[PDB]
Amino acid sequence: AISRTNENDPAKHGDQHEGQHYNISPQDLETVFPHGLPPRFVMQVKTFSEACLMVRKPALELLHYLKNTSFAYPAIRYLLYGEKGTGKTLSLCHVIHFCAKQDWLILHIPDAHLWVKNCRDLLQSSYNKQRFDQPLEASTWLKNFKTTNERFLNQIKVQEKYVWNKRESTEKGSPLGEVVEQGITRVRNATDAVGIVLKELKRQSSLGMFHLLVAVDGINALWGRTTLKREDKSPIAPEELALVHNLRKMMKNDWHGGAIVSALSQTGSLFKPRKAYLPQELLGKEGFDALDPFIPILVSNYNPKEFESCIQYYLENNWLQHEKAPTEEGKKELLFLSNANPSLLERHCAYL
Amino acid sequence: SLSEYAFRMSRLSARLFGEVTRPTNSKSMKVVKLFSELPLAKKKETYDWYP
Amino acid sequence: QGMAFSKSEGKRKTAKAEAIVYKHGSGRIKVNGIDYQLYFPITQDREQLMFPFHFVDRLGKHDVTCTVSGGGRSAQAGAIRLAMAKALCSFVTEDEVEWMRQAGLLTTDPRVRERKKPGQEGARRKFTWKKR
Amino acid sequence: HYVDWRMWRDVKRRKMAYEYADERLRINSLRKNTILPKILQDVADEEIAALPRDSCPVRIRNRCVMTSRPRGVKRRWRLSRIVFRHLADHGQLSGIQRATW
Amino acid sequence: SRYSPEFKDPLIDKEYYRKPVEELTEEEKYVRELKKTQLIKAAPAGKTSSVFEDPVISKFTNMMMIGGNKVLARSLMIQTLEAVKRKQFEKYHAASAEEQATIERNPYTIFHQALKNCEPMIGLVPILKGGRFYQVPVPLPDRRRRFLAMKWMITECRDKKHQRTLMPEKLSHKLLEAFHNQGPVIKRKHDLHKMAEANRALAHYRWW
Amino acid sequence: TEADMEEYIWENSSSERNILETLLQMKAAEKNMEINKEELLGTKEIEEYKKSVVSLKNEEENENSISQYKESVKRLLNVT
Ligand SMILES: Nc1ncnc2c1ncn2[C@@H]1O[C@H](COP(=O)(O)OP(=O)(O)OP(=O)(O)O)[C@@H](O)[C@H]1O
Ligand SMILES: Nc1nc2c(ncn2[C@@H]2O[C@H](COP(=O)(O)OP(=O)(O)O)[C@@H](O)[C@H]2O)c(=O)[nH]1
Ligand SMILES: [Mg+2]
Ligand SMILES: [Mg+2]
Ligand SMILES: [Mg+2]
Repeated sequence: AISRTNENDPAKHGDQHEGQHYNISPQDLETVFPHGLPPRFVMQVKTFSEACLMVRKPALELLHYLKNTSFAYPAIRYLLYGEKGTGKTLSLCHVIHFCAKQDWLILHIPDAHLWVKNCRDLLQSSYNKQRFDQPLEASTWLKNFKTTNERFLNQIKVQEKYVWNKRESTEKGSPLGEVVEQGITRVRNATDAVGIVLKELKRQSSLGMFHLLVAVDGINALWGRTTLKREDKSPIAPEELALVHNLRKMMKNDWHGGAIVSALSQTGSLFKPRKAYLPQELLGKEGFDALDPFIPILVSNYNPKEFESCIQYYLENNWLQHEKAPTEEGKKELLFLSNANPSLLERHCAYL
Repeated sequence: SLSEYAFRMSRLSARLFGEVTRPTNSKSMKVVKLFSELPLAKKKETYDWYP
Repeated sequence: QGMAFSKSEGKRKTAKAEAIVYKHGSGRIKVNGIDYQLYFPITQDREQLMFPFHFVDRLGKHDVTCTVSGGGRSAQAGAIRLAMAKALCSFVTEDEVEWMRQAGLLTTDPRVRERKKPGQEGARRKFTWKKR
Repeated sequence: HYVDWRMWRDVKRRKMAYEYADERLRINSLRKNTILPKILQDVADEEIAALPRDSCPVRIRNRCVMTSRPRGVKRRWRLSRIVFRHLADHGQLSGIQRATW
Repeated sequence: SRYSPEFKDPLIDKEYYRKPVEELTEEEKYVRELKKTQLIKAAPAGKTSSVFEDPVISKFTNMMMIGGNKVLARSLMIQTLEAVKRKQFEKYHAASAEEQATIERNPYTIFHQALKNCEPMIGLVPILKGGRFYQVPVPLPDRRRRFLAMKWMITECRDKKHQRTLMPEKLSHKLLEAFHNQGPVIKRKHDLHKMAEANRALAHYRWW
Repeated sequence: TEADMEEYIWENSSSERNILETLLQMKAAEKNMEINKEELLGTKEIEEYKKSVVSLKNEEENENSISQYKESVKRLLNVT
């Protein structure tokens, strides 16, 4: 248990805990993280039968900022950036766990790249005829948004009347769960239900009803290009997608009562070179202008202490089965081949 | 896909450097290529091919 | 700044590398100004860069700034492996240099692409032969 | 005194094509654009078609200047492969050697 | 070969060079002094001094390679080793304490023992006698036994019976069966042994 | 237009517009009625922020320009 910490409350993590793995309970894993966790990290949780996250400085720095958030001031945009596989997604997840345990309302977009590529059913929106709806993507998110924020969905009550069809319409004063249920049940109305959820939460957080975290991973997708094409194969712009149009509005700092934490990702990005990782390189001019002013937070490769704790956590779980891996010579080869990159180390240790 | 400023600057540069000024499609641009080179029949390699 | 370093060259197929090996370092390799794991995403290529330093038990003890041009991904890793091994010979014992030479770490690989001949399909591949 | 009647026919074609090149270029330019009226472009189509057949440059053939061979000619020397090799193998072409590598 | 016959093969063993001089025999000492005067070939890009280097897995990877695509072949290999390890960890977690002792979780151990279980002890050579070809039982050299085990495993995984099953899934499943002395590849070995025993009376047809 | 400009000018840019709006909301949250454009945009902190943004927009983006931009924004937003 040299690599482990007994403090499992994300609100009590400090610099003494750097490098140590804290356990996320199975209940929190089902509730807080129905989505968002890296695909390969989810494999580890299944294989090890436990979810343990290393307390690192990027999350510690962002947790410190979120503990001192002035809820009166406009929401501050925090952008996690860093090279491929340094741990931007899992740093964001550690922060989502903190706010989730403090009864914040969580708006977790696990990967915004999925909304701008590989869409089978791109339907024209009824609310606005120049925009496109993404029924499958919207319904998928709504189901998970319901799971995370089931406690609050009854308390929050819509402040307008929303016309779904000629026959159906949500009335003022009903719980927001009804809007979420409509989108889930009727998938043709899912995109508009997402827009309404976003519209209501932004308005009602400023009124001081709840604290709202906007956690968007892969945020560079919002102001880039798309691989979605029209009937005539003309390229579609991200602004034309209604689902993206509504998320962009959440990114502006014209509301208060919460924070906006985002993470960049070149993985899954469109029309970006492999080694692009800096904010302006990935966001572009339009993306940088939308977020400016924002607080960049660097995520780097493991430091010597962090690297040793990761090897010890794998050794404690018996994941390293090669007889030379526990030795000092094996550890030096592990460090060189990964260069302490968390993602490269995990992938090489997966078959060793 | 050009701004008015960019379009008008390109038209000024084209006038300065002696290039086509009016908007011309690729088909009609062949007239420029035809009169900028010698016809193949007029080249010394062609008509003086044989001793 | 007074830091001791050695410089050597390495050639593999059409790739040509120039390596500067510093006597003391942390194990940082820069290839054309880029971190080696970013320059060589393929694992096999990074294993070739480890072989010279691992063979003499000096992983994490030197810094390397190398420049490589020409060839493909694997040839460039081979050219750098040779340039690094030759320059690293300045900071090891004579006996260790002989072990490096007997492990094939200091020989220029002469295997280069053979030319295609006329009347054949490839360098060796012949056209289909028809007895009748 | 040309190598054969075929070479002689190509000599006449190269001469006629040279004489008509300017007229053909001028008329062809009228046809190779979308600016001028189609009525005018149709009259130009007839005019270039009424010119003698041997003024058409596509009818010229690059024959070997020594033997009149219509194929296997190297354009830089205007010689057939057989004639070129005969001169090359005797060391009579400056700087041309057998290639080995 | 672009190497002259004088060039010798590189020896890549860290421990061999570090051996104390006193332990060296007189013949071993001569071999080391002679090598100092001999030309050596450049080490190939495959094998290195890494402690994780496994020659058998490297050979198996090359036999899987198609059209020189070693990256893809290596990707399939590491995915297979990971798949085997994950399956054994799941089996280990769901087993009782007594059963857990007998469950192997080292993928390399499973890979080596699965291939050893598929190695045929006897072979068949076609011998033409009196215009008739006879399958004659013959002893197989060690290299051929090991090569046949790998070829049978790869051929079985490439068979069209497996529908839209990715190679790492197919290979990991087959390796685990062979590790337990089951599956079609083990059956192929048994068929060869049974065919050779049936033709035992033809063994005299062999002249070596 | 600004797209035609080959040199980024911070004046009349989105950065100046966005930082001005953010600072005005911050003043309103404190219940301060000092909303003078000139004063807000004349502070030394704004000069550091202007310098950082211009470097990022006109020069090669690196880890040191991003860190300088971070510290300038943290001061203007009262994030410590
Ligand atoms: N805090 C951490 N605790 C445990 N493992 C971690 C941590 N950070 C990173 N890792 C390991 O590194 C891998 C990569 O992490 P993550 O997906 O967060 O990286 P990323 O920087 O977001 O990647 P990308 O650039 O591809 O989006 C994880 O799957 C995990 O194995
Ligand atoms: N079906 C439906 N969707 C609505 C209605 N009002 C809002 N929405 C959705 O919620 C989003 C946010 O609302 P609004 O701010 O009015 O959007 P805007 O008109 O695009 O600026 C819209 O883009 C729609 O997708 C409504 O009455 N019916
Ligand atoms: Mg990520
Ligand atoms: Mg071939
Ligand atoms: Mg012709």
